[PDB]
Amino acid sequence: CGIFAYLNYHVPRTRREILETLIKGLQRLEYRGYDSAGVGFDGGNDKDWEANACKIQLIKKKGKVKALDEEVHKQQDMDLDIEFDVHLGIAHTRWATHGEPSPVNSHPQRSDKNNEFIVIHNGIITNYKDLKKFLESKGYDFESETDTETIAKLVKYMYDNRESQDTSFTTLVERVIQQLEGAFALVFKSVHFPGQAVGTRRGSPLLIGVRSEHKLSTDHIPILYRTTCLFPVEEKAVEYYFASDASAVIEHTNRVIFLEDDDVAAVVDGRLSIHRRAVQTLQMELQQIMKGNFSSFMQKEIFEQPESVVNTMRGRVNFDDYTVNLGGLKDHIKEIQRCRRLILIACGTSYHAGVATRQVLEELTELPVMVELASDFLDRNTPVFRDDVCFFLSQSGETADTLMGLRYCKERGALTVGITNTVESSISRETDCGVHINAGPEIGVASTKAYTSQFVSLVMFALMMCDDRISMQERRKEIMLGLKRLPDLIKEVLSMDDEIQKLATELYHQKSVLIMGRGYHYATCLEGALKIKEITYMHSEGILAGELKHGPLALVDKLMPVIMIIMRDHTYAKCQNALQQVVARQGRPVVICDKEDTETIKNTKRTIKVPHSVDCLQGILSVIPLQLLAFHLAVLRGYDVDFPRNLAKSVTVE
Amino acid sequence: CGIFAYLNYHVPRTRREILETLIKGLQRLEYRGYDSAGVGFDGGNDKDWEANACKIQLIKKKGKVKALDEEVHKQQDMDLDIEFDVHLGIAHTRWATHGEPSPVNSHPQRSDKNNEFIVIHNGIITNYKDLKKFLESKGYDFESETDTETIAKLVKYMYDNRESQDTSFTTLVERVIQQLEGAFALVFKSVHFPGQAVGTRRGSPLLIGVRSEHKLSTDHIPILYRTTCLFPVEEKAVEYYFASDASAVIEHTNRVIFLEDDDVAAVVDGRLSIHRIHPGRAVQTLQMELQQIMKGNFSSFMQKEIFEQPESVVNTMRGRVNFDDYTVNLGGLKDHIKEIQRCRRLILIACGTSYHAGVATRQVLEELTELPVMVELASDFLDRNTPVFRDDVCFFLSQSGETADTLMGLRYCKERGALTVGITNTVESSISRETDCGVHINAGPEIGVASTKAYTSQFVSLVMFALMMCDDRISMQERRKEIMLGLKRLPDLIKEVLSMDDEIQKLATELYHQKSVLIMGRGYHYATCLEGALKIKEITYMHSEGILAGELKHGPLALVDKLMPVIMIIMRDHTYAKCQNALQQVVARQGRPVVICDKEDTETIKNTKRTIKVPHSVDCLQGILSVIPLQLLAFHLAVLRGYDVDFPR
Ligand SMILES: CC(=O)N[C@H]1[C@@H](OP(=O)(O)OP(=O)(O)OC[C@H]2O[C@@H](n3ccc(=O)[nH]c3=O)[C@H](O)[C@@H]2O)O[C@H](CO)[C@@H](O)[C@@H]1O
Ligand SMILES: CC(=O)N[C@H]1[C@@H](OP(=O)(O)OP(=O)(O)OC[C@H]2O[C@@H](n3ccc(=O)[nH]c3=O)[C@H](O)[C@@H]2O)O[C@H](CO)[C@@H](O)[C@@H]1O
Ligand SMILES: O=C[C@H](O)[C@@H](O)[C@H](O)[C@H](O)COP(=O)(O)O
Ligand SMILES: O=C[C@H](O)[C@@H](O)[C@H](O)[C@H](O)COP(=O)(O)O
Ligand SMILES: N[C@@H](CCC(=O)O)C(=O)O
Ligand SMILES: [Mg+2]
Ligand SMILES: [Mg+2]
Repeated sequence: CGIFAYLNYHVPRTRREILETLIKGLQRLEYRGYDSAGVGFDGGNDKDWEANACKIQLIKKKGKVKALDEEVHKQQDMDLDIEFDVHLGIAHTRWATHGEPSPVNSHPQRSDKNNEFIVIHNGIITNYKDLKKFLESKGYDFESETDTETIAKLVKYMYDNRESQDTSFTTLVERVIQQLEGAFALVFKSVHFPGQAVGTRRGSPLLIGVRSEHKLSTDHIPILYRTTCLFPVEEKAVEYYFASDASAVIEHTNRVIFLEDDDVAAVVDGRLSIHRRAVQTLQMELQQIMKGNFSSFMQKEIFEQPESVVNTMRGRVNFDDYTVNLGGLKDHIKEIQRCRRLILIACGTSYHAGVATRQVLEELTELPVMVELASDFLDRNTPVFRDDVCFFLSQSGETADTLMGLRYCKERGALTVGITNTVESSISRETDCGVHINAGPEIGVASTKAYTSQFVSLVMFALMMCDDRISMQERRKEIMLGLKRLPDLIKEVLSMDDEIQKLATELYHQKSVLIMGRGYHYATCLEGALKIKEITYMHSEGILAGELKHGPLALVDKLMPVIMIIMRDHTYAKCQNALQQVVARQGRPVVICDKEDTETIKNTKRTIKVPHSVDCLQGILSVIPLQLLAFHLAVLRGYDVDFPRNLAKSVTVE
Repeated sequence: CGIFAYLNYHVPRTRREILETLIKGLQRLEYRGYDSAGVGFDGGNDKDWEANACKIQLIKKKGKVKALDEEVHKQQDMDLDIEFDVHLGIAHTRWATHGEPSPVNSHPQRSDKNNEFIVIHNGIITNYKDLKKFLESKGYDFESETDTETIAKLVKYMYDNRESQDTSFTTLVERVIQQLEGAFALVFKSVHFPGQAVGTRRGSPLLIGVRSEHKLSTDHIPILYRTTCLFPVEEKAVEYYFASDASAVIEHTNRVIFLEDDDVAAVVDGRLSIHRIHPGRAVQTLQMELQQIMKGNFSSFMQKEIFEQPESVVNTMRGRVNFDDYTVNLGGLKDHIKEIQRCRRLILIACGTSYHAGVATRQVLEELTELPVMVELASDFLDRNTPVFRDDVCFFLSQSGETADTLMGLRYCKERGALTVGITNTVESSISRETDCGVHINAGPEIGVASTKAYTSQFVSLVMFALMMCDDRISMQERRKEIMLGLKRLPDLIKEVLSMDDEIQKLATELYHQKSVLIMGRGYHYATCLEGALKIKEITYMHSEGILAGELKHGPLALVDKLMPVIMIIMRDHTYAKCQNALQQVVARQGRPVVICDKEDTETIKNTKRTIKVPHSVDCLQGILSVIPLQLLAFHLAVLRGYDVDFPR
């Protein structure tokens, strides 16, 4: 899901300029959810804007943001020429994992038929049933099946039972959050508090971006408890930007305030305070969240892996003297080496990054390495000990299951390490240490550069662990020479784009495809099969090549598409046996192999020839063809690679 | 692939009776698969059986034993009524590796056009190229494209170049295997050693059954190097059954000797000795009956081994679970359970369905041992050179006990000093022998192509081990009671699941025309999804895939629409609510799944159209009940589609 709100204070904006900023804010957040959307703003057509704050208008529609943008426009009642000197608009794209993605279930949710209170919510209220029964007994009727509605019906209940005639908007929200359970990131708007916004969170991201041509009073808002607020000094002109993601705010400003749990932020009279701290400068650049010259974000993020790989190693690898220094681990690396086991915990593609680096981690650390799916890790109550080092791989740093695993391991005294791509995420904060893979914002739902950057990051960690072993010095040099050559070799793989598109035209009409690999390329066939599932909707399954003889080989015939990965490492001969078994079953497989593997290239009709690299790095090169293959298969089938069906990016809830 | 030989010594048999025995022996070996078969016996029609030992006849044919049996009873100039007081007949079923299936390539292979030496072989001689060249340079002409023929030619070379006139048959075979490389199970017969048999193995099973109405000289045959042998005491009558599988012996006798690598067993003057280059080979009693390898009233071995799972689960627990005082005792682990309890990690290593048996019990093992439990695919385990340590307990799950990758993982772990434990279903298999200890799951022989009873018997065996590991913990007494009471009720609950066969058949009709099916579960039923999807792959040849329910929203949920068949497993355990979310996620995307749920789950049944309702059991045993409907689904789909469930692919 995604949250965005635009508050202009004495910065005159027409009703058209405000709605465009709300839609433009959702378009930046659409990748977090695109099953429905909605906006909230003041209605009325009075030339005097002050006589319009008492009327709230809601425009919600099922579909992507482009469906809501069309609903906002070509409306016969809303005059888009009214000028608002002060106004508050809220918007929200929704990932509907349950029920229907109808306008009634979209946000903002309202408290009554006159829209006295509207709220946009990211998360789940684990006790909305009790709140619904209670509010229903007090004479409040509901209209939707969402847990968010109990928040709107409750802020009005606190307002309808206020002791004093001038109870601040903050007070009401405080009494609400005290009755809510679970997680939530809320942005309230009420007719009784014109132009005032309240932003609180508890386990859900929420930041406030501020812009103002005038000097700001301070750069470190103090927290209050039941010379204090952030506001322009000499003048009133100021703009605020509530958002659950920094991508929607960077285009307007790079000055944001990262709230924290129970921090109730409020904007009253154009002054921002936080009840119950810093004002940071973001290092993100607008160009990082733009497609540029690519038609989709996924294709850009695939083709920019030569640069993102370099950025992951920038300032961390030194090829002149073959040294590796991860600044985020300097004050912990020595104690990590005294531990006795490594546990890698993640979901989806981030879990595949652990499968892909498990072998080199075992080799260079000589420690047991256990890779776990976070959901299953929690179901089993896996044993964890004080001398365990637990890694948590999360591009977003907010994945619920991975985050719960983190807190599970922390309670048991394990050393927790983060491999994240979001600085102010829950996982990067709550881990004792970690590495920001510095891949850059990932907009495509399917992770591409995050996987390769996680791969490289875990390799760099492995190179630090063995930097004191004489017997492994040459092995480190071999690997670090590969990392030096890796960007150019990735470019060579991307130059085969056309050749991979031709193969896509041979498979797009197929129902299934089996992707087979072993060793360093087990993760490759799992990740390739997952990417094809996600964006092409073909039934692709990754099969460990050594397991074919134990049953799955019965699926192979001349009709079943098969992709095989055969690289020049120590498993080459075993991979040749698997290929021979497939051919014996009349399979006609596409083989991803090494350029110099003349034997495989001679006896196979369709081959994808990637350049040779170090065995523990070849997985980076062998997965990119499957990233591209999934891309071209989706185009041929007429799907949108950026917005696959049935899901969105980052699973921040159950 | 299948070896069988019958040696009657002073037990008169007619040629008809001898041939019927050989054929019946091969009938017990057909289940392994083969492309040809053959028998070797004494030719000639001299009323005196002694003048016929210098003539060996071969009858080999590409096809099935039925065809071979027809060939035997169609030969002219061969009188079947001749009575042999002493005779050695050998038989073979071949799975071709070197050379196409044909009579010349079929076994027994001969040493020359007069059949001075004949041999039957299971395995591959990796250096048959060099051997064939050497023999050809010495004037020996080959006729087949098989590696086996080099063995028959080589034993004659050793005979033609023997130093003394009375060099034993053993000596010749000893000099042959010294020059052989690879894996083999061999049985030799020669006109120069009438009535004598020699058997040897290296990495291939070979055993000898013995029967006699007279007292045998010993039950432990001592070894001899280059009282002393096995034989009836006061009389000569005795029968020997060389075989590569006890299935061909058990109907005649349950007293068998299992050979080991480089043993050379010989029968000379009706007396069995074992030579190498005090230790000896035991004459043990097999707890195996013919009815365990016969279909009976079932139409296939798959159906039999699925529907007899109430009985195999009981056999797995017999003598090991005391429901009177609720204790668990695995005899095979008595002299190791206390050392196992001092180790710090469990590692389960296996392939295929045996691996799923570890996934299915990982959680309860973690719960009751409180130790880390790591479940490894054997092939990947070897590729990574997984770190193993002296205080690791490594388990090796194998129905057959001969799976190469699981066996090589065993030897890898033994090198690292780990304590090794076997969970096997084959006595005297490589994995059971070479592990420090283990448990024979006692499921009975598995004749079907796919693991059915073996999986559920491995499941139960691993649960029993977990119950031993926590038998000293006061805090877990109640949990152990709950589990053991579930093991008590488990056979009847299996019968309850099998009584829903009709409902499973209706589900097979709905999927009859389907090309894919997603099977979704989590927790205790993750393995159920993987195992069910494997059987449907292996038996029905459709693209069934197991998906961890918790991973749906991370990508795979995109496959859900109104056309993709989906089976979901939703039981009443601590993941019930999480499974319900998965169901809502699928339904919301127009998926209409079939649900395997508890018999009493009223909410799920009313909101879902087709539900397979299984009885409720303890959470760590429900995986046995939730997997059987998928076993039956695989069975019925294959039958519907005209496939032979007992035919390997
Ligand atoms: C401020 C910052 O972000 N990084 C600084 C650091 O990068 P540097 O790469 O050294 O530090 P990282 O970005 O990796 O992580 C910053 C801090 O967050 C912690 N952490 C990170 C990820 C995680 O999942 N869990 C976790 O606890 C790290 O332990 C570390 O203490 O030197 C570089 C110099 O050009 C710059 O990038 C920055 O001056
Ligand atoms: C094979 C055998 O004769 N088992 C007898 C044994 O069963 P019991 O249940 O006592 O022991 P098992 O049959 O399971 O195993 C027999 C021996 O082989 C070892 N082993 C087994 C499997 C394995 O994978 N690795 C391994 O090393 C065991 O540690 C044990 O020393 O006593 C029972 C009577 O109480 C008899 O009915 C069984 O016939
Ligand atoms: O292409 C698949 C997606 O990238 C998906 O698998 C994703 O990796 C997880 O749903 C959560 O990943 P993070 O924990 O890294 O956010
Ligand atoms: O239906 C599949 C088979 O049962 C298969 O998966 C089998 O489990 C392994 O190929 C080897 O198993 P064993 O090591 O137990 O013989
Ligand atoms: N390798 C031998 C024997 C194979 C077997 O039956 O196992 C052959 O092909 O004749
Ligand atoms: Mg931190
Ligand atoms: Mg043993």
